[PDB]
This record gives sequence, C-alpha cells and structure tokens, in this order.
Amino acid sequence: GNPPAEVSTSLKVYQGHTLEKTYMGEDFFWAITPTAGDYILFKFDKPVNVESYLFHSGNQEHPGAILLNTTVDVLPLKSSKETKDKRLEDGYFRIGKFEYGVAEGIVDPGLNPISAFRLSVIQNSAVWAILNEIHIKKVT
Repeated sequence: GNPPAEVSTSLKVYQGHTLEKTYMGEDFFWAITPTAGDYILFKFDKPVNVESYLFHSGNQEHPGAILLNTTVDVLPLKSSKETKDKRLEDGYFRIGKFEYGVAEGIVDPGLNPISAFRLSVIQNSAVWAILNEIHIKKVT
C-alpha cells in the first residue's frame, strides 16, 4: 500500500467517494470541474524516503474523465541545480505534471525524505475527472 498519510483536498466529495478511500485503494475519487488553485494533499504520518510516484486518472467507460493542467509537487522535510530550479516560493518542488491523465516519475533523492505530496490545479477544467490510482513507492 501507500505510506500512511492524512489526505485532504479543496475539491468537494461527490456521493461518498472520499479521497481517504482512494488513498487506501478502495474506491475512486470524483474531482468535479477542477479550478485553478484547487489542490489534493497527501501529508505523510512520518516523512517518507520516496522512490517513485504514480497517479492515474480516467478509466474504462469514462476514458475522458482525466485531470488536466495539474502538477505534482513534493514538500521536503528539510529546508542538483536542475532540481533547484524546480523550487517554488512556498518550499515545494514542482517535479511532475499530469498528461493524458497520468502523472508518474522519480524523486531526486536529494529531496528525501518527503513530508507531503501536493497535486496543484493550475487551470480551470470542465471535466468531471476520476482519480482512480494513487501509488507512492517507498525507497528500499
């Protein structure tokens, strides 16, 4: 499973599809018409040495119900230059982005351990998106 975390979001829960249940692998999450400034937040119970991440949106039957113009940000516990240029003014590093509804990648190990993952919606969208896979892989 995923590292134990408190999860939260500015997107209103639709018909009991809680983000908690999605982070526990039980159900999907409806993200209805995301707006610029919306966020999805995963705050790990303890800092996590993260190897890689995978977020999937859309599904069979609803293949268009994907997250658009959303980034993947990580908040290191502590405060390469290539990764340095990805720093945002709030301390997060903007390391990933959704495309075709999928965001996947590696964490620069210089960032570890991570205290939070944040998905940031950058632009308005008319889609009723389905976030159906959240995978954060610990380092071994």
